[PDB]
Formats: sequence, C-alpha cells, structure tokens
Amino acid sequence: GQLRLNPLLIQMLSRGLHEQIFGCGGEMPDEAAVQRSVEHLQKHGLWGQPATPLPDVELRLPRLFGGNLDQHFRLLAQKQSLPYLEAAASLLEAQLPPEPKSWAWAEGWTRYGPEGEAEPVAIPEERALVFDVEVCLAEGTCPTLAVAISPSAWYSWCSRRLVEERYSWTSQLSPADLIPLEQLVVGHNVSFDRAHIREQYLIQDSRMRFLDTMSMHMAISGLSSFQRSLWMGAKSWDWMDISSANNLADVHNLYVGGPPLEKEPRELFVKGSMRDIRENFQDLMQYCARDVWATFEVFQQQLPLFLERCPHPVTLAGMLEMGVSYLPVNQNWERYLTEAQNTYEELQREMKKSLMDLANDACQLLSGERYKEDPWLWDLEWDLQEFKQKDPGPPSEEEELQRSVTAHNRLQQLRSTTDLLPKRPQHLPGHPGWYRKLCPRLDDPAWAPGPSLLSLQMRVTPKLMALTWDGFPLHYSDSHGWGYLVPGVTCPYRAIESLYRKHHHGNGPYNDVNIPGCWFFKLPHKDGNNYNVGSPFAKDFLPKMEDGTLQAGPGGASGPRALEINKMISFWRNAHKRISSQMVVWLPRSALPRVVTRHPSFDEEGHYGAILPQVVTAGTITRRAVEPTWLTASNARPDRVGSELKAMVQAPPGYVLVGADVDSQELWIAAVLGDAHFAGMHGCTAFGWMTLQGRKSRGTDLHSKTAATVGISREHAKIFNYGRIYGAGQSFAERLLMQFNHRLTRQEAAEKAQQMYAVGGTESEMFNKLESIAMSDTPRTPVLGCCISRALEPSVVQGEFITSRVNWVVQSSAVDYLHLMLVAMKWLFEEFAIDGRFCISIHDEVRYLVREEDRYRAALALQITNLLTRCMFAYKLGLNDLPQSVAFFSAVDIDQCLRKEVTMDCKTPSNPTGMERRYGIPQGEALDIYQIIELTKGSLEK
Amino acid sequence: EALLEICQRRHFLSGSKQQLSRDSLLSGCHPGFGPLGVELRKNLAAEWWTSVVVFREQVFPVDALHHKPGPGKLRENLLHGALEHYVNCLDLVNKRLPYGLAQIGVCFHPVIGEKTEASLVWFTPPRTSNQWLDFWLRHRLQWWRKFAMSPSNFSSSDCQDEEGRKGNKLYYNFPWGKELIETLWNLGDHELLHMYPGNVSKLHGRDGRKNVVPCVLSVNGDLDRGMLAYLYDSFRKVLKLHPCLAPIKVALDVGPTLELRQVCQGLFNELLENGISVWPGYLETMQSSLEQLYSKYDEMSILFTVLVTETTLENGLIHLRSRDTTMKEMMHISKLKDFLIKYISSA
Amino acid sequence: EALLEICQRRHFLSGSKQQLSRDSLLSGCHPGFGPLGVELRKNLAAEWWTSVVVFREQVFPVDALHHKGKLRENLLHGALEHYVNCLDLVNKRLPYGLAQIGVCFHPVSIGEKTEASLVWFTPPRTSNQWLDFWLRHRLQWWRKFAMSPSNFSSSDCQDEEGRKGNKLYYNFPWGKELIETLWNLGDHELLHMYPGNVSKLHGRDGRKNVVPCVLSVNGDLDRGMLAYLYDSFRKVLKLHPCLAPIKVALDVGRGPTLELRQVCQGLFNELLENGISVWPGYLETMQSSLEQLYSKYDEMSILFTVLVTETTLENGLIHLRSRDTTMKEMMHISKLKDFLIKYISSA
DNA sequence: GCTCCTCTAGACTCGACCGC
DNA sequence: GCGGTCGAGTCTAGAGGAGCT
Ligand SMILES: Nc1ccn([C@H]2C[C@H](O)[C@@H](COP(=O)(O)OP(=O)(O)OP(=O)(O)O)O2)c(=O)n1
Ligand SMILES: [Ca+2]
Ligand SMILES: [Ca+2]
Repeated sequence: GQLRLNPLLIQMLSRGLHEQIFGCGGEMPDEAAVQRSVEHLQKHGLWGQPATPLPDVELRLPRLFGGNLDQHFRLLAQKQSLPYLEAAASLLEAQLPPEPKSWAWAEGWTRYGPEGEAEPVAIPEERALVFDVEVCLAEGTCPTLAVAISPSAWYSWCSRRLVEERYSWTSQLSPADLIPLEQLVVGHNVSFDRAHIREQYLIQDSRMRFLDTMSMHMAISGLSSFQRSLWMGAKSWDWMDISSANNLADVHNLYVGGPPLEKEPRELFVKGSMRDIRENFQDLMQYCARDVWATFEVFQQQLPLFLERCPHPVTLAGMLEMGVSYLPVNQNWERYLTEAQNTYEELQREMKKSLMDLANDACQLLSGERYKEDPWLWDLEWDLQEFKQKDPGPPSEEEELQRSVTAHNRLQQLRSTTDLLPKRPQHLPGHPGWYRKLCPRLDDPAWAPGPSLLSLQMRVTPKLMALTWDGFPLHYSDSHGWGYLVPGVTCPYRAIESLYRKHHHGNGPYNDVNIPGCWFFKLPHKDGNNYNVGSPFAKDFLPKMEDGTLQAGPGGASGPRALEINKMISFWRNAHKRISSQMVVWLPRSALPRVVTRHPSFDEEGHYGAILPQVVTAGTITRRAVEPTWLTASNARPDRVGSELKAMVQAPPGYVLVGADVDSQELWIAAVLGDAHFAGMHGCTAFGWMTLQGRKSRGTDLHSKTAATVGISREHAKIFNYGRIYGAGQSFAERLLMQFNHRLTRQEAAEKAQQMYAVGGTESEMFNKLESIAMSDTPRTPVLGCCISRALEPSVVQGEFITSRVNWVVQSSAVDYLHLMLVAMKWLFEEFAIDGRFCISIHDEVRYLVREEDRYRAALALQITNLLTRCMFAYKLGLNDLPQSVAFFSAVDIDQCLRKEVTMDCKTPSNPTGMERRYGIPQGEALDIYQIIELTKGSLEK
Repeated sequence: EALLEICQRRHFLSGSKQQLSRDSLLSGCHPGFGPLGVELRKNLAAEWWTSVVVFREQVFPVDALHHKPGPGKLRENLLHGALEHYVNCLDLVNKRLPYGLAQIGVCFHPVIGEKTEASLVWFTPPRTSNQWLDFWLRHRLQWWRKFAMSPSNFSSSDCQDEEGRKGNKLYYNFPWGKELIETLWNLGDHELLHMYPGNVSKLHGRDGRKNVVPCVLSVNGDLDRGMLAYLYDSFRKVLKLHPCLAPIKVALDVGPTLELRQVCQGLFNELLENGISVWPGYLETMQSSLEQLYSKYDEMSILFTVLVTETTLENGLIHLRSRDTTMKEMMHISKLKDFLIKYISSA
Repeated sequence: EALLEICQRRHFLSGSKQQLSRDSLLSGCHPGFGPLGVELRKNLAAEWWTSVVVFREQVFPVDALHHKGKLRENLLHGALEHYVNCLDLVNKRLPYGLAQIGVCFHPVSIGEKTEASLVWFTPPRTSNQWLDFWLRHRLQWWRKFAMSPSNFSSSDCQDEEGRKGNKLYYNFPWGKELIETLWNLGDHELLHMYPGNVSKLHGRDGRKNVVPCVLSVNGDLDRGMLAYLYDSFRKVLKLHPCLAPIKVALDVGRGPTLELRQVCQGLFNELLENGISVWPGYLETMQSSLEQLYSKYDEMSILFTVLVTETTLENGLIHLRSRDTTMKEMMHISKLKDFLIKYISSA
C-alpha cells in the first residue's frame, strides 16, 4: 500500500518514495507527542475533519549520494563550488606587481607585467579576476574603460569609443563592443560589471560565476533600513564600529581601515562628456585601479571570513548560481516601450484637455453670482478688472467701390484711438481672478489658448474636478495642507450639506480653520497626523481612489475621465525612466544557436536580445535578492499603463520557459518550524494543520479565515497575515486596519488588532521557535546554518531591533530554500543533460529557460527538486517525513513568456487587444505532477 | 433625440423631422446637410487634408469618378478606384516608397444611399507593412481624438480578414452603440495584382535599393458619419466643436445706425480677407434679448460674438464674447484680427 | 494642342495620352483629373466661393444628393426644395440666394460635370436688375484671372418663354465654347413644385410678401479650368497665383548632403505652415541639370524656384527665380517666406 | 519600534522700476 | 509724485536613491 498516514491522519509521502529518501524503518512516533498534538488540534476544532487522500505517486528518483539527504546536498554543493573556490583561493594569496605608473592607450586588453611594462593581449587568460568597469553615462551605456587584476599581473581595457574619435556610433548595442572575456570574476556590485561582458549574453551558458563583495558584506555585517538610517544620520551603539553602509569607501574602511578611498571630485564618467574622459585618461585610470585594489583588499578580508559564517557549501553554490539571471527578450520590447510611451503621452494630453474643459465650463458660474453656491470653487477669486483707458436695387460698379472704401476709411480712422490704450496691455480683465493666473500672457511667446498653465499639482485642480473624499468636498488651507469638509465669501455649507445627502470620524475636527457650517478634517497622510499632504494626487492615494472613496463627485464626464486617467498613468510615471533605460544587447544571428535559427517560429526579420538584471544576490540583511525593476510584486492589471513588461520577456523560438511558483513557501516554512519545535510531526500546530489541510477553493486557509473574521478583503488580509507572521506588533495591525478602513476609529482598530493577535495560540509554538533562534548568542538559519549579520547579534545590539531579526529568520530560511532549489536543479540539469539554464527568481517564483524538446523533463526535474527541498527542510528540522500535499508543485508552468498565469491575456491600456492578438503569444500549459509523469513516463533520462 | 432638433433648427442638416432618423443618417440615404453642417464637413475635410496630405512629402491627391462602368451601377467604394492611378502617380515620386494617394468624395452605399468618403490608399514595401500599419493606426486614432472633446469614445479594434490579413477598425461610441468610422486593412498585393495582370515589374517601388512589389493599405474614413460623430460628441445648449472645426467663427452683430453699419461692413470685409469666416449679425429686423441671441449662437458653435457698439466710433473698443468661456472682453478693434488668427491658428 | 500633353505629363489630367479627346473633356465623360488638376479645380472653387458666397451677405451654401434609379438633372431642384427650408436662414427676407459646387449629370449613358450654379430669389420688380448685376459680376470674375480678358465674351439670347438670358463664352483656339449661361426662369418651377399653399411661396420682400422669380446662373468649373489653361498657353504656363496648384520648389546643390537636407526640410516646413504649397524637390538623390529642372518646375506653373547650396552654409544666400521674369536673385532664409507671401497677396 | 541626501514644482513674499 | 505689475528668493511639499554609474 502506497498510502501512508501519520498519527495526525495527514496523508504523508507515498511509501514508494519515502523509502528512497528517508530510508526504511524510520522511528516509532512518541505517544506523548501524538497525544499533545491531538489535544492541540481538537482544542482548535480542526481534529476529525476528513480530507480525501491524494492519488499516491510512484517514481524512480536518481541515486542519492552519501548516507542521507544532508550529505547528498553537501556533496552536490562541494562538487559544484570546488572549481570556483580553487580560483578564489588562488586569488586570495598573490604577489601582485606594482601598479603601472602610466597606462597604455591601445584598444582591447593590455598586460602590465613586472615594473609597468606594457604588453598587448586579447583575453585576460586568467581564472580569477578582480574587475571594475567604468561607463560614460552621458554618451550612453557602452563601457568606456576597465581595469582588472589577476594573481600574476595587471590588466586594462579601453573601448573603441574612447581610443578612436569617429562619427556617431550605433545607438543599438551588440556583443561586438562589450568586454571580451571555469572562471571567477570578483567585484563590488559586480552585477553592474556583469552586464558589460560579451560572453554573458550568449544563450548557451559559459561556465563563469561572479562573486560580489557587496553581497558578502550584506551577508556578513549588513544593516537594516532603520539601522542604516540611524548610521547615516549619526555618521546600544557598538554596531557602528562593526557594520557600515554599502559604499565601497565605507566597506573598505570597515574591513580594511586606514586611508580613505580616492573618490573623483569632477565625476567625468557620470557628468562629463567624452572629451573630458579622453583628456583625463591617466587620472581616471588610476582612480579605477585604486577602486580595484580596494575591492581586492575587501575580498581578501571577506572571503575567509565569509566561509566561516556560511559553512554549508549549498549557500555559496546557490549564491554563485543566483548571479547569472538571464531575461531573454525579442523585438516586441522596443514596440512595447514605444506604445507605452505614446499612450502615456496621449493620456496626459487628454487629462490636460479635460482639466482645461473643467476650467472653461466653470467660468459660467460668474454669471448670476452662482459661484457662491458651488461647494468647491467658492474660495477662488472672481472679481473683474475694468478696461481702463488713458429692396434697394443692385449697386452699380462705382457704388460698390465707394461704399467699400467708405466703410474701410471709417474703420481705418479708428486706428488713431490707439492713444487711449495703455502702453502695457492688460491680461484678460473680463475673466475671473483665478482664471487670469492660468492663462499665459498674450505677450508671452509661448501663448496657448485657454488655461494652458493648469496642472495636477496646482491648488485649483482638486477644486475643478470636484474631488470628494467619502462624498465630502475637498478643501485646501495653507496652515494644514489638503483636507475635506464634512457638512452639518461665505462657504456654501448648504450645498455641501445637500451633496453629502445624495452620496463621522476622521483625522481631526480641526476648528482652527473655521469653514462655516463644516468641520475641516484633514487627509490622512502616510507619515501620520503630524504631517500635512500637499497633493491629493500623490502616489499614496492611488488605492484610495481605486477603492471608490476618493471620487470626482458630481458627474460631468470630464471630472472622472480625468481622475481615471490619473489612476491609469499612476505606474508608468514612476518607472518609465528605469524601464526605458534597461540595457538590451541584440544578439546577431551569427551568434544564435542552431536550435533558434532553424525553428518554424523563428523570424528572419526579428531581433532577439537579453536583458541581464543588475541583481544584488544579497541585497538585505535577509540575503534576498534586490532589484527594483524586475523583482517586485506586479502584474498586468486591466487599468494600468505599461504594466505588461514581464509578459514581454519572451523565450526565443525553439526555447520555452519552464518555471513554477512555490505555494506559500514562507507560510509553510513557518509552519514546519513550528511543528518541528512543538511535537516533531507535521500538523501538530494548528497553523500547520490549516496550512496543510486548508483549501483556497473552500475558503479554509488562513487568508480566507482571517478575511471572514475581520471582514476585510482577501488582498488586505494577505498583507495583514504576512505582516503578523513577520513579527509586526499590535500597533502595526491597528495602522493597517485604519488605513484599509477609514470608518474604523482608533479604539475599534486597537480592539480588532488585539483580538486577532490573541487568535498559547494557533501559532505560539512557531513564534517561540522564531524567537529562540533569534535571541541565541549566534542566530543561525535552521536549515543551512548561515549566520546573522554582525550588526544584529544580541551581543552587540541587545534589547533592540528584534523584529528585524525575527523577520530575518523566515526570510533567510526562504533564501536557503531558494539556494537548495538552485543547486538541486543545476545537479539534475548537468547529470541528465537537460539543456537549460537559470532565467530569474522573481520573489518565490523560479523560472528556467529550457529547450523545447525537454519542457516535460524540466517540469519533472522541478517537481523532484521541490520534493527534495521540502524533504531536506523536514530532515534538518528533524521530522524524516513529508506530507503528500506539499510534496510537489501544484502546477508547473510551461509558457513562452514570464506571466503569473498561463491564461492571462494581459489586457492593459497599452495593449487593449491582448497578448495573442498582436504579439502572437499563445497560452501555456499548467501541469500537475500526474500529467508530468504520464508525459515523461516517469524517467528523467531520455 | 434632442440633438436632432438642434441640428435641424440651426441648419446643420435640413429636411422634415420624420426624415431625420438614425437609420436614415447612418444608412447613407438622407435628405441632405444644411449650410452649417456643410461647413463643418468642409472644416473636417480641410483638417484631414492638412494632417494627411499637406505635412507629407509623398502624399498626392487623386480623382475618382462617381460612376463605375462595366460590371451600369454607381460607385460604392473609393479604394477600388484609387488603385487605378497607382502606376500613374509613381512618376511624381520617382518610384520612391513609401507613398500614397488621397481623395475626399461621395460614395453610394446600397441599402440607394451615399456617404462622404475619405481615402488614404497608402503603399509600403512588404518588409515594413506591419510597422506602417501600426504607425498609421496610432496616427489616425490620435487624429480622431485630437479634435474630439471625449477621446475615450473613439476606440480601436484589431481584426483579421477572411485571409487572416491584419487590420484595424475604428469606432465612435455613439449613444446607441459603436459604429464603424474607419478601416485600416493590410490588403497586401491581392488588389493590385488582380487589377494589373501580366508582368508585375510596373508596380515595383524603390524600397531603399531593393525593388519590391508594394503592400497596399487603405484608411477609408466616412466623413459623413465622422461629422455626425463630432456633432454627437460636442453635445445650456452648446456644441463644443473644436476651434479648428467650428463652421462659423465670429457672429459680427451690431449694437447712429448708418455709421455702425459702415463700421460693421468694414470689419466684415477685414475678417473675411484673413480666412476667418463670419456670420453677418447686422441684417436682422427683430430686436432680441442678448441671452436669447447668445443661446441661438451657441447652438451654431460660434467661437466669438463680436458686437460693434456705438462707442467704437469714439475709442474703438468692441465687445467680444467667447463660447466656451461665457465671459465677454472689450478688445480694441485694431487688434481683433491678430487675436482671432492667433486663437484659431494654435491648433 | 500641345497643352494637353503638358497637362497629362505634369499630372493635371489622368488617363492615357491616346484617349485625350476634346469632346470627352467638354462633356464630363473624361476619365478624370490628375493631382495638380484636382488642386487647380479646388483653387478655382475656393476663389468662386470667396467671390460669390464669402464676400456676400445673403448667399449661402447648399448641397443636394446625386440620386433622386436615375440621378439629378441639375443642381437647381435641390435649391427649390430648400426654398421652404432656407426661408428661415435669411429670416424670410426676400430676396435671398443659394450657391453650390456639385456634380451635374450629362449623358454624352452617364456623365459627370461639376457646376457653379447660383440661384437668386429676387422679387419680380428687380429680376432684370439683379440679372444684369450677376452678369456683370460673373464677367468681371471670369476676366480677373485671365491673362487676356478680351477672349472671354458675352451674349444676350431669348428663350421660348420670353425670358431674357445671357450666355458667356471663351474664345478657344478652335472656336467659341460656352462656359456659362444665365436664365430668368421665373416662378413657374417653384409654383409647379409647390401647387397652392401661398403661405410658403411668399416672403417678406419689403413690407409686403411676394413669390420670387428665380434666376439661374450656371458656370462649368470643369470647363473653366480648360478655359484658364488655354489662357496661359519657350514652354511656360503662366497662371495667376490664386489658381496655380503648387507655387515654390526647393532644391539642393552640391554637398554636404545632410545639412543641406536639414535646412531644406526646415524651409519646407516653414513655408508649409504658412500656407504656401511647396514641391519637395530636395528628396531626389540625383539632381539633374538646372535648365531641365527649372523647365519641369515651369511646366507645373511653379511661381518661384529655390536652390539651396553649400553657399547657404557660409552666408545663407539662396537662389530665387521667378518664372515670369526668368531672372535670378539672392535672398536670405528669413526673407523668403515673407517675399512669397507678399508676391501671392499683391497679385 | 522608522531619516539622510539631491532635485523639481507650486505659492507667497518684498524690493524695484515705470507709466499715469 | 504715486500706484501696478514683475522678478529674485525662500518655504513647503513631494519624489528618486539609500550601490554605481
Ligand atoms: N505583506 C507581504 C505579502 C507578501 N510578501 C511576499 C511573500 C510571497 O512569497 C511573495 C509573493 O506573494 P503572492 O501573494 O503573490 O504569492 P502567494 O502564493 O502567497 O498568494 P496566495 O497564498 O493567495 O496563493 O510576496 C511580502 O514580502 N510582504
Ligand atoms: Ca563595480
Ligand atoms: Ca506565492
């Protein structure tokens, strides 16, 4: 019988696989532990509920090296990181010849041997290299010059755009201009230095991995955001002497000490033109060499220290692998950028025209003095200036001419009245006071008809649009910022009273403003009540206007069409600079492999490039990767301009993108820690039981249960629960509930937050495990044993910044999970010759660019790696078993582009037609384990 | 409903109320367009001709007759006629691709009804067919949205033909529903190859240095339905037509009657010399309240309402009311022409 | 005779050179005009508008559908239907007029001719006076653009009903051809189309009411184009600037090509945005002989020719040539647009 | 448990010329 | 001689980053 059941009736791993991982026999369950788990479960009412067992699985897993799973990983990581740690050790000890006093001027690489003699070469021809490359930002993005050191000599590189002065070079990039180059490349923030290497962008992987000294620094002695802010403002306080910021000078001071690093004051590479960099070559080259030597010294002082804080080789073997992220794009990226920019411009023009129409249609209230009744425009200026001053028959041939000239001369003599006009003309004195400011002066050479000077940031636009917060008209005051009036020139309180009837507790009934008949409640600013908002169109209010609280009040078409345009262009405004400046290197067809160039989907007129993200493999104390452009929570929303960028990462023809998303990896990590700490079996914690047996379809999981309990949207409850797991206090939940629900007051929010945090509870044995592993004298990750940052150890920062460390435990456990996944996937790819490579690790997602013929084998390998990773977590936590439900991926995606689902058509204002209509991208396949086994026959090998 | 009364009283389109049904207007058979509607159609044709033919170095006018002999029935589509002149107009462009033709005319659509047609039969090399089609869609939708008060009503839809040829259709979200007002079809070489049998070397264009058969493209636009769309979009009764589209720009009324008549006549001659079409308001024999006269003018979409009062014989200051603003100004009569040309020349 | 070769080769007319039949040209059954011919017809129609409907106070635009399975005999019957409708555009104040540019149908069986029909609903007392008035004004207008206004001729003819009529003519080289005709038709047509119901038939002419006696003035713009073309015709087609389709031509001399192309593009945009039609002759990669280039521009009735050379990079002076005087001169860039506008306006 | 810099736009102010 | 704009100047509020260019 393949079916197995732990004493808690959770369907554990199938017997056909459990013997191949945890071995036969096992250990008998303790009666006391089973009794405690049963009592805990029936205390929460979860005991006795049956779930239909999942169809059992049988597979032939590949042979596991070593005596068990932990030794198997260790062996995998050693056999992966040995050829690069050899180069790292070769580079740690080196007798580097003295720096060249004068650098060469030739193209390409030059070799500086003993005592500064110059020798030209084509490649650095060295395994290890400390590498720094400088770019002339003003000219473009092509690398200007680079200086590199190897344990034998010094090297330097000068590009054609610096050596040779010629006409304008092609704006579109190509591998023909980038830096030519088992290997290891060491640098500081090497992701920047990674994107300028020629061989990186080729699709077939060149076996070279990059070590970032900044990543090692953030793993060793990093600082949280609060600690970084305190450290910057100042420069229980000993952590400053042991930690520093990510700046190369500060890191060098921390890990080496002594003279400060040389920083260029002119900044020619950032601001100066190409001529300045040409003229100051002998100084900029020496600056680059000094930066290289500083990075080398920091690397020397870090690498032996790093390996004593991350002893498990899996961490390093994954960090080497997480640094080769590869996003392949095609010709649709340029068209996406164009279309997005054009649509953004058109929407901005439409919003401007709607604002101008709102202004024009509002002047009519001057007639009859009705403007005193408008709730919004009463406060403006409406006075006018005076223009001060200093049948008869047909006509015969002569009669027409004489009448015409009589009329002409009668008109012409009126030109003499120019004397009465003042020399300096007035500026529209018949229009109201507020309308004169918006109109450009007639004398101005840039005159445009109507109120051309109107824009969102002005103090009058939130008045023309009749913006309403909860149906209350907005109102601006100099001493309190933007706010709204709650009903109940004299302000037309009667009209405001009538308006709210058709459509209270707030940020304070300010009575120091005294708008008659109303109370001026301020807008809730994101920095608390102590601050005042200057614009109700700020990026912080987008959820509020999308929630229907901030509306354009009275319907007049233009009102809303504007507000909706502002909501629609709320994303591209913040990210157009970053997304449009991504470095794309269009591979020539002579460098494409035969698989792409001989495929029916290949286009002889298309360009296939490769965006290599500048990812920081350790971008926070928690070691998770940080990249603002790509690694963020985003999706192709139906009403967002340019939000389909991730859908633009299309695999080249003949290749597919076999990726999968892990289901609640952070939650399940918390659950497994809790159950390992409580009773030593899965589901012994109510949180773990709801994580395993919970159903999203049936609304039994934690998110849906919390949403039902506190009566909020599931999207709010998701952030609420993820914050609660991250150790956020009661005040954080009170703030979240206040922000999500404006009607809720402080007392109600506090009561609800306290009641929700009162749930010994459903997660107490999880929080105790998190705290007991963060208050220890050396907080280490419970799986791979990676150490905490030296700016957080309790010896140094006792009593403070606990929340950061309790969050760090879960987040670094997730990073260890990711590293295990990467190592196992690389091992499977190499052993079974699955032609593929790493693509991206966006948040919890893991994507691999696999060949078309091996999409199913890649899916089976991904399922196996997920199974092995979960089993390794259970093994390290001391469980020696795994539930069947979480033993595989729910669905492994096989699609042609990055996409949260294989069914999304990605309908956005940029591309209203959808993906398939224009780009030609068909829908993908979401395969569960059973379909994968049916298609693959259960064997990875061909 | 209420719009067709306004479009009738102000002589946008004439005829009895029974004839002005949505089916009649949309079908193409209707009694006729009145003088103000005629002028709105003329302004729309002028703007289209500017933005299409004027600011282009490779766009030429063409002439297609209203009749089509052989297989005797009147014409139904102008694109079928513009293709005949392709080989003739290559001499003007020295066979330089891309290049296209244009024409604004009347095409008869069986239901017999006719539609004021606009054509932009445009020839591109096959290499850039998709790019040119996308650019022309992005340009024509922008052009339609340019003069419109509510661009969101104008839309774009992608479609494939029976052969799967990529094409796009534009619509205006009329109160009753979407209606087609423009069709960009990538016909390919089918039409030209069928019309010109034998050797196809006559059709070759100089795509850079490569001789290649052109890939046609038609941007057929219904100017009658487009004008009706603008008349529905523009719609106190007002018609906020774009200042570059309004049929009559200034309503030169009159406030000693003979001297004021002479001044009005002089100003009327002055404005007309600069292309600012005027509506004589100094010929009525019925005194009216200024509010009633203004509400009569607003339905006509008159940009300004000049009033040459008696005092202009002393200091030369004339009242000037603007439609959109609703506020009047006193501008010297010598500076009137410059202000009007500046206001209507910004576009 | 050789003029027809110029029109087809320079893209004034359309069709093969072998089918250039004079009767087809004069009967409306010709294949159609070319681009330059279409623009020349548009210029004529615009000048006819400015002279008949723009600078008048009681003349308005109307249009009538081509069909009515047979089409309309003349543009007149649409105005007779608008009589009830347009009797509110002028506030019922008789007399009033209607003018239209639209296609009349002449079976040479189908034919297309566009007529500048003018109708004037004058009272019975002043019918002869206004007939003479329109006759004199039409003769003046047709003689204004003519290089030799003596060729244009008039005549007086009597019809079967005793209604005097005036017939205009152009002295074509082969003989005298009709180009316009005038008739004092009277109230018979209006009474027949509206039997009884005298309330609609009478309008406020003076204090009393009366039924107007219509006056028909009909001139063939399509034949006026031929008349003015024959008026113009070394090989040269001198034409008044108000009718010439394209007026100034840009060129490029020696290298360097990029900056010369840029300055020519700027000049072309500057000239266009000010309403001067320009022939983009700078796009052609190969510049032929200056003599043949100027001859080609002359055959298109291009008023001025601009030759921007490398000297313009040194001091800015360009070469400017007028077809009338065939004399070259130098001028800076900033003065060329002003000179073109002045030359267009002064003639 | 929550700030540092630079960089940009809107708003109110005082001091200064100039046309009446 | 006296009021009416007009141009620095500062303050406030928001927005990009917490690297390396
Ligand atoms: N307040 C929050 C909420 C989420 N995340 C992170 C944790 C997730 O692993 C990751 C992705 O979140 P998703 O909601 O997209 O993925 P889920 O699988 O968790 O969604 P669901 O449980 O509804 O299926 O974002 C975070 O850092 N802070
Ligand atoms: Ca670097
Ligand atoms: Ca997830």
